[PDB]
Amino acid sequence: MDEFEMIKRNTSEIISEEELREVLKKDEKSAGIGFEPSGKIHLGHYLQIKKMIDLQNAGFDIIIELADLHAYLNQKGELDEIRKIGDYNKKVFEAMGLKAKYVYGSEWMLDKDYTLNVYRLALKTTLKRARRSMELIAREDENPKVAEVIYPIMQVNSIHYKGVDVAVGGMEQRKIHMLARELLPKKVVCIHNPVLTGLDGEGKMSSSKGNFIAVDDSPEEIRAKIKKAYCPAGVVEGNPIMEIAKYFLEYPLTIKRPEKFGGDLTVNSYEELESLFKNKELHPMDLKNAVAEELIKILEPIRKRLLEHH
Amino acid sequence: MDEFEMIKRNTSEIISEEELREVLKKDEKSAGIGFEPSGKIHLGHYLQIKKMIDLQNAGFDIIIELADLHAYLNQKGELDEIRKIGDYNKKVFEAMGLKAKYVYGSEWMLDKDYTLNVYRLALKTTLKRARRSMELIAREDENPKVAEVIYPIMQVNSIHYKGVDVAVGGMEQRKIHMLARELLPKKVVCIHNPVLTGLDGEGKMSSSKGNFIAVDDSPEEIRAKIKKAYCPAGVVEGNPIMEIAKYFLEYPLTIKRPEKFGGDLTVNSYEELESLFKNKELHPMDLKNAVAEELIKILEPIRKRLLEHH
Ligand SMILES: N[C@@H](Cc1ccc(NC(=O)[C@H]2CC/C=C/CCC2)cc1)C(=O)O
Ligand SMILES: N[C@@H](Cc1ccc(NC(=O)[C@H]2CC/C=C/CCC2)cc1)C(=O)O
Repeated sequence: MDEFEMIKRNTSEIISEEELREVLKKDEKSAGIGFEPSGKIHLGHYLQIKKMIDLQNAGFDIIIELADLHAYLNQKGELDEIRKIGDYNKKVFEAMGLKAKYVYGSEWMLDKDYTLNVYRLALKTTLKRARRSMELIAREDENPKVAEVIYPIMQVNSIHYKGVDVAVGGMEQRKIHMLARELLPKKVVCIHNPVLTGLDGEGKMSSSKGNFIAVDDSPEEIRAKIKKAYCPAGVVEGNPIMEIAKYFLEYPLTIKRPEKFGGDLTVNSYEELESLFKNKELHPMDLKNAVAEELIKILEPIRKRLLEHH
Repeated sequence: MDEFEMIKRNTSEIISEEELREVLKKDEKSAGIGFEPSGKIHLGHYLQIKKMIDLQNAGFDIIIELADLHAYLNQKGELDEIRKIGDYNKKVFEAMGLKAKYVYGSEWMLDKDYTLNVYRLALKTTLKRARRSMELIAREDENPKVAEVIYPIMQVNSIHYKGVDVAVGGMEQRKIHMLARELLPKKVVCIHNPVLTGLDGEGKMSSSKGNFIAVDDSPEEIRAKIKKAYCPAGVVEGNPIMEIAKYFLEYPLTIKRPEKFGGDLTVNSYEELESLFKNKELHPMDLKNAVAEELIKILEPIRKRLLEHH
């Protein structure tokens, strides 16, 4: 793999590939991603941080926004409490192996120049357009607030105000990214990561839906969560156990199982694992056993770094 | 009339009368009103400035916001052009006899504290509530912008940020004023003036609908506008000529007409004029003749002050 293929690996879409090839030529190039401070950091965050590490290995200067005002507008609580949670997320991100520039959005979202462009962008953004970009982001509210439509123009304005070359995020951010590419004079290259399925197979993995694996979960907690996880035999779509093996596990992958069930099975790639699973040649119980133990080894250095603080 | 009755004269509603009686007791008390800069100042503006003069005579410190950012959000053009029009409106307001503190909204709408409370108010204002408050204010747009819902929270935030005791405006501002009384810790006393009917009787008098009488219109232009004005005999509702006589003319009012049509008619009050008009005892042509000539005498000092600048 070259540097472009390393960045494209395990992404849902790149907007666009030709524009990304331009950015890779530059000596200096920045990539940014924002997270609303979350009480628990799960594999969804780890997947995005792993992609930010790929960009860092490719010569990108990484910037991480601890989006305190975004979480405040999205009804996550008060600013002072949101900020201390964001400081906890920074420690977890650094424990993941990401050395970057962690900044709070409120450090620039109150500048007069930034605020003035918020009003300019509001003139160019329709209410229907702004609401459509927040369908997969806005916190559930039977009575949507004006803050829901201010949210997307704040994220577009930050991209313009700070001038990153590449913006990274889940597929739920694509409509906001499509709006930034239409309204801003400099088009930002967008890298969109897949949205992990919840452990119960119903919806996406969310910190507020209790269907996630936290990066600092104990080994016994990981084994129990995977044991109860949705993993129908032969079904790869919507299977969170297969997603974990595709996006986090390293290959070759040695699957250990008793001799009475076929003996240990070595798989050199995820495409080989998917083939063994579609035609029921690998049982979900054996898949869950290997995925749980390998994921525990993956997250052990992260949980250890966090346990050392106590 | 006492000071309360002087303020209540020719107003549509006061929210509330008991709260206004509290404010009148204070030595210091401020009243504010905002205008989006308009290329032409008509009787609708004069009606509100006359009410601000009443408050000034009652001991109020008057503040006038040349709402440049409001007009910018409401699609009135660019900021630099909007500001020079606002400076022209200040000259017209001063020519009307109002000596007050004329301030541009952008002088405080970019402060970090003001902007921060805009986001707080956005958390408490629903999109349906904000859109309902802008139905009679927002510029016609088949594709409403996010700026339409930012507009009402900017006006509510200014009331809180600058701390006026009384807010004045037309009846179209009542929903925004109702929102400010719900969300702000200090409830502002709201004085709402009637909305003048257009000269054609279709809709309200607007600077963009060409159904207005400008305060600096020439006498011949005033006579022609009134001659073509909607003024059905016996109909008082929606009659702009009767509105002008009620809100601008002084009484007793001597109506001059030929002897062959009843001779000159002296009316001591508008209620007497309305009685003579409902039962066709005063012809619309004679009403238009007297209203035009008296309105010309009313606006002569204003047009003269403006003509002297040339
Ligand atoms: N909307 C997202 C949250 C989010 C996503 C992105 C942003 N921030 C950004 O887009 C930043 C990122 C770091 C770079 C800063 C310079 C400019 C852009 C803020 C919040 C979600 O739903 O998780
Ligand atoms: N929405 C109105 C325009 C408008 C109305 C009011 C305001 N401003 C105000 O409410 C100001 C007025 C002067 C006092 C300033 C201190 C605080 C309040 C700004 C714009 C319309 O449609 O004409």
